Amino acid sequence: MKRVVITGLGIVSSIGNNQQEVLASLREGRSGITFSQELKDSGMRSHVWGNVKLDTTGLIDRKVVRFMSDASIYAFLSMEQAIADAGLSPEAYQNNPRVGLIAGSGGGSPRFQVFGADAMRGPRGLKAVGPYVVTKAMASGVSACLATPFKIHGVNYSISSACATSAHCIGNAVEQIQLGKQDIVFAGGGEELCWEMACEFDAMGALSTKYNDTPEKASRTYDAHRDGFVIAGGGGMVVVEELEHALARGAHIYAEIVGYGATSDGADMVAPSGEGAVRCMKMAMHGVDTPIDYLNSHGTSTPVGDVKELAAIREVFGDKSPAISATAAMTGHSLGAAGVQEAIYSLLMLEHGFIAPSINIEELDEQAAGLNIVTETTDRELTTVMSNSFGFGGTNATLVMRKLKD
Amino acid sequence: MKRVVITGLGIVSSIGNNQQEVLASLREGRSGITFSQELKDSGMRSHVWGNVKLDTTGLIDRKVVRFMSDASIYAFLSMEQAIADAGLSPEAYQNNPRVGLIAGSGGGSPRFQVFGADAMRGPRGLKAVGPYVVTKAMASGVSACLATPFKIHGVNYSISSACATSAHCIGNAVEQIQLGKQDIVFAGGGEELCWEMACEFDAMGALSTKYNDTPEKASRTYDAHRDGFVIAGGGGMVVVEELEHALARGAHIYAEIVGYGATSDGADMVAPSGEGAVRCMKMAMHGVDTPIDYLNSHGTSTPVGDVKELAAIREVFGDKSPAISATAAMTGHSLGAAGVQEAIYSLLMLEHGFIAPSINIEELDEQAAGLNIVTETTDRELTTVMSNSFGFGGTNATLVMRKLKD
Ligand SMILES: [N+]
Ligand SMILES: [N+]
Ligand SMILES: [N+]
Ligand SMILES: [N+]
Repeated sequence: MKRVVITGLGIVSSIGNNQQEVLASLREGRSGITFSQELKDSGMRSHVWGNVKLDTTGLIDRKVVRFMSDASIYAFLSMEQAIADAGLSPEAYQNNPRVGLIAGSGGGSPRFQVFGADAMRGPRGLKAVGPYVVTKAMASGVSACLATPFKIHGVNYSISSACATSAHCIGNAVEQIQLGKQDIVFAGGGEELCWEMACEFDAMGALSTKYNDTPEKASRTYDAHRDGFVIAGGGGMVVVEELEHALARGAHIYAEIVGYGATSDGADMVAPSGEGAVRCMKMAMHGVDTPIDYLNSHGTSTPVGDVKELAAIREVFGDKSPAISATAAMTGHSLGAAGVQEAIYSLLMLEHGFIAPSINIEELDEQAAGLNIVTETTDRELTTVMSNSFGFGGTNATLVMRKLKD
Repeated sequence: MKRVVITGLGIVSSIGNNQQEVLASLREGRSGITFSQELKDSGMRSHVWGNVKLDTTGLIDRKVVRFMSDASIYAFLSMEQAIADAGLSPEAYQNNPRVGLIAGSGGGSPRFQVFGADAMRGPRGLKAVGPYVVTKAMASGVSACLATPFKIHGVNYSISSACATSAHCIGNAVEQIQLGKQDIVFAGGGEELCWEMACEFDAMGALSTKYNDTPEKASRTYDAHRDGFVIAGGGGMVVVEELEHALARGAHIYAEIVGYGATSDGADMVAPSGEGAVRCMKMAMHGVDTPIDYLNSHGTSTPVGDVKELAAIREVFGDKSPAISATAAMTGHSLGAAGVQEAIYSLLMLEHGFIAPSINIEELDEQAAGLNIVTETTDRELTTVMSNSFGFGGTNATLVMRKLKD
């Protein structure tokens, strides 16, 4: 079938408002986690988050941003970055049936959903709600709010799969190109950061709560003292393009997507079975004649999750396990945006030949023994990288990206 | 070039809790719209809805339903029906990497998102929120809550595209089969019915508000006095299966999915451009050399939307316009669940050889002149049918289904 490559990327995360800032943070093992007064004031036990340090005010046209929630804003900014980074101009991607958009969020916008209900319950009712809540709270807000202003004419929808959301978006974009339906598909997602949504995760005890005094140490994937993930927000977008089309326009190709796995655990609702992850990684590795040099694990810094994935990794690679690092230890877990952001971190590592450190590992978990977990920025000529994304509902996504040629 | 067919269906809608009840309602032109005290008490102007007339209490295992919102409950029930209808035993679809599930909702669960925020702000805080809000509120709730209990091992995620949601789910399922990645994919969706979400639509003036005294006459697609859609809830699921696989096990085949269109308007956020719909239908008709005998329009009973779609239909078919009826006049518009429910209504019309009436047209809109809008149940041997689904954000989906031979 058609070969697919990534020709542009854009990102707004807790560790950088663009790929340059993100690159700098990854190289330095810099944490994007900070103390959140908002989370504390809400009554939560987790008082830390990976927030986007960016004043979005005036960055998007008033008539466009009025329909957007933060997830959409983050994705929109990421898309603007990816478009420029891909070297694409309106005449090329706008009003083009061959150019699509597949991007979503894990929870749409709890903030505006609550805003709507709060306003409605007030004395002004519908007048207080306003006519822009649907597009903001809508589960497809991210795709709707981007496809419209960017004049996308091809595929247009969101894929939702919790923590695997943007990973499946990328995989689905790849499929659209392999099916010969699209030449370019902007894929990714965004996730707002708010107590409205964060309290739901805290309520199930999934968030870190023992390190509120030392925010940068809260997310500690593989550390024996980890106690939950640190919620994060942000966006990411990559330009997925058919190989010949990219070469024809002399695009800059970060890597080719040579593998995409999407499986289901069909077991536990909020806990990984590991079995699903094994099949997912194997599916993404099928046909890949090159070994995985680096693996950006899901590793959100959870007691059971972290180890379950490592067990799956050991089962897939055996004694030939690749270098592993969980960027979440630095960035936190951006839920729906995690897939594309982590795919981007992996692409930056592949592009700049280095492995980002898995920080805050003061005491490696006993179940992370015979594995190569990189805890220090290491320069290395990577060729093939893998990124795993596992969300609630036992949904798994794995992407394998490899350098093209020369 | 794998061929894809529908071998089972399940539905929970305002006009029936199974395909038999729905069949009867369709043939009788029975309205599923009722007065809603809940909507009225919330302060809304629209006091009518297409509610699911069923008490789901006890229909789902306690340990399973605890993670579900109404959208998931409706989809789950629909899936049970679809599995039984397809004659699939547990050992035939469970723990099978070749069996997937793609189902979503338009807004996840505004009710539980609001519940979480409300509980969190109360005297109990996190204790009142509970550990089940995430799976209920997340956008992928429908796929997550079904893939897990049904032991799905293949693809598992939700497609979100507002009112086109479940249509894109079906189309994506078709693609998975065409890609040879799955043999069977359960596709569909669900949508809860609540003021929390409904008030958002009312706040933008999208809902009918002039017929609260006569609920069954509120939804009146193509009527000159239509004033907005009537919100509805419910679920639907279809068993999308590779042709050879279905034939091998002697499954009952409703129809082959011979066309699937998915496009984007790249124009207005809450209004259809018509141009996108034209491309969507044309895309779904590629290679389909049989005429469309019946077209189930999106037709939600909105002033602009109703005629915008009719114009697109005229552009696509010209002087060969098919018989048209908007089932939404009877059922109301179930947002994310509309795609699959309407595909199911179309499949029932195809299976039973009749065209459901487009009711409540007391005065046909002047822009509908020269069209074959069916206003009375008509027995007819249909062979190829088309169903359109358009959502906010300019997202379009079209499905074309055709009866297989003998
Ligand atoms: N992650
Ligand atoms: N990852
Ligand atoms: N509809
Ligand atoms: N439809």
